[PDB]
Amino acid sequence: PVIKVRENEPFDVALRRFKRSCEKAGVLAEVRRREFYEKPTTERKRAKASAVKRHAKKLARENARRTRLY
Amino acid sequence: RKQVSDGVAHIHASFNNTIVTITDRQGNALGWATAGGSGFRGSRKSTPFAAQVAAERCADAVKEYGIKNLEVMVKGPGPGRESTIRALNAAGFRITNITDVTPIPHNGCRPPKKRRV
Amino acid sequence: PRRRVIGQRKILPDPKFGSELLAKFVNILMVDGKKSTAESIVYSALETLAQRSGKSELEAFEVALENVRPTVEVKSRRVGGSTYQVPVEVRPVRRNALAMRWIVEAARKRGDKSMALRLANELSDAAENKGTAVKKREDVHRMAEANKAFA
RNA sequence: UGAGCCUUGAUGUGUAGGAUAGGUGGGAGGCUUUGAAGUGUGGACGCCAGUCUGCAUGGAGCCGACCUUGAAAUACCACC
RNA sequence: CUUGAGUCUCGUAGAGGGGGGUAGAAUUCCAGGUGUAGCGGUGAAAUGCGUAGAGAUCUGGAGGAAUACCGGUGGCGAAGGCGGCCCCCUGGACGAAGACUGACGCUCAGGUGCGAAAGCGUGGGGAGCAAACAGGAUUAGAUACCCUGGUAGUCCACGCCGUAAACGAUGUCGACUUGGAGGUUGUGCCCUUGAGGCGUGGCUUCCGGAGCUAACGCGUUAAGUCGACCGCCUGGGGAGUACGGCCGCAAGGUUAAAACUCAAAUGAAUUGACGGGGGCCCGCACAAGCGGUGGAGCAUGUGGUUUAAUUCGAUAACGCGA
RNA sequence: CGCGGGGUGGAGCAGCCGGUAGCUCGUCGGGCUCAUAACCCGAAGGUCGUCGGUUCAAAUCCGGCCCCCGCAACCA
RNA sequence: CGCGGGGUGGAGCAGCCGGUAGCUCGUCGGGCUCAUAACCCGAAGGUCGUCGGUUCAAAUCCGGCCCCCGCAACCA
Repeated sequence: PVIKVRENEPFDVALRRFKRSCEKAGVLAEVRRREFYEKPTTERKRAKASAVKRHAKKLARENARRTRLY
Repeated sequence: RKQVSDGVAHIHASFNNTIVTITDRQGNALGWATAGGSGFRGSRKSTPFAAQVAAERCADAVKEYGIKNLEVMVKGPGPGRESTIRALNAAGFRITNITDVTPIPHNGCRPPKKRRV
Repeated sequence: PRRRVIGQRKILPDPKFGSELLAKFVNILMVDGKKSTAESIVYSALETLAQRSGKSELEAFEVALENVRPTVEVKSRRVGGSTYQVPVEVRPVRRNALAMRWIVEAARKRGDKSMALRLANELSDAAENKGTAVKKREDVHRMAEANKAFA
């Protein structure tokens, strides 16, 4: 996330750009994931469970949407 | 001491404590300050406010070097990441580059074990 | 309370000067529903203060108040294992009341003989920026400053 | 890089105060064309009031007991 | 004889296996520069490292291990498992057409092989992590959880071990039975007039019909409808233990009882209750305030003790029946 | 017999100069606690084995005795 | 005996010119805190061993004494 302040650019804007760049990089998240060790099984489990959750969110709620609430 | 116009700010932002270190462009450190050293302990030094005042202190320290331009490198995750640089800005330097300088391995060393809490 | 905020009840201004703040002060001073005495005491003090400092009665009282009003106080959140005091900006209605209560406690504490006289001394001190109420005010500020990291 | 020394320069806030008074003795005027007061500032010290001093400009005066003070002039002086 | 089974031809994708090279990031250490009082850690600390110059920061070097992104209910493999690039050797799978062989097939007790992690042996290696261990915390205690360190091991070579919730808790092979939404990898045709249109094969994720099921659920990848072969079960404990055998360096594995003992033990689902589960909401529940009680003397009730008796009851009881 | 440790609040471990007279658990009260143990506060338990003495400070330094230890030696 | 360090607020470490009279823990108050230690604020404790003197600045420079150190030498 290397950044250079443009000529006649506000500081705050520059900071915002940097924050955006960092977010894009996923650096903080990267760090968080590497703080301590995750067992392979745990990693697998998380990935799978997340996928399951995603699929539920995609399909079951769509089905629910078809019917009106009131 | 020799005056220098342009230099670096290295911001080591940990979870527990922030460390600001101003240096010349070559690598030689001019001054430094810390949240722990700014009189912040435990809960209090792991905060953005602690970090900004540490940054302010560091800025004060390198007054005699008469630095004007500055590029910043931000290391690590912490609260004193945005707050620190804002504080630095306020202290009245021309911020030139903001760089993120976290060490990310490409899956090298095994981290320590997960805490059980 | 949980469910509904309610509008604050109506308060009449005091007969002598026609002011709400003074009436609130006398109310604060009062005890056992004894209003006439408490307001007599308040008046007596006020008269002594006016004599001492010159200015109007009211104006002097207001000045004394100003010197003991807090900008910020602290409250206990304690989300963590140990407790964390967090500063908070105190609102106009509250700050005035706090300063009143603080003056009255000081008056209670003082060593002088008559209640009105003690209150009068307390007001003089506040004007001068000594006393008890100003110290406590300072302590409140100091605590807030210490815990400024939290926001 | 440490550290002596012949020498010639600088350095010294009790409060009374012209204000950054080390002390003794010989003393009432020392310096000024081998260039005096006022101005521009380069580098030092600093108790932020100022002090010494380089170079430029200027060319005919600044400082004395003073009023005060336990001690008087860095008016010249030697001893340290 | 050619449908099953196999061979040949051309392609395809792949973390499939074995060997040998190499790249970059990051950690650790060493040497040196700058620099100055903290660093580190936690819920909060402390142990610990630091003015003998740490932490931070820059330069150079060493070494080990693993390969961010790509990366995906993606791929490959009999399973275990396999992930940076390159090269060498190598196994399988699938598709396209043809050509050939001509039942050569399926299953499999014994038998043989492969078989995570930990563990063992000998020799190497050793950055990080970390059983054991030590100290600091926490605690009533804390031989734990947390912190600071830290050795076996993890890594490599060659042997052994032969077990795991080695799981889809679902043996292998074949046939047949409504559908939808995908992923991946081929391939035929079609104006690819465009990322498309219509098919046809392989593997694969989810939902769901009939049917099945104790229900939960499974549902063309069956737990449906059938056939072939094998393995295994016969109440719970005792016990996957003892003895014996076989294997193993050992750890132990494997095979595998009995006495005795109970009338249960279990599975799915149901209603509640509970949770230091989650969401929403309320109450002088907290918060914000004012005044009390707890200390004093007395009144009064109770407990107790005492008494001849100190009436009996109440114990959301105790100025209560009274 | 001879020689080193010393003799305590229910048990134990008590800061070289003699003026400090203890801490854990324990029992009671109370406060919290759903409970208990925990946590907090406070409370009763001495001789300092003993006899004496140097000294206003003495159990606290010394002379003897009674025991608890430890000693290492002995035994016709 | 001679020679180097100097003698302080309950203990300790106090900025070359004599005008600064301290900081840690400690005790009390309060504020927070569930608790405690921590954190914050404020408060009582001096002689600067002593006797003197140069000087308005003195414990702060010197003459003697009392001790604490350190010295290194000695001992019929």
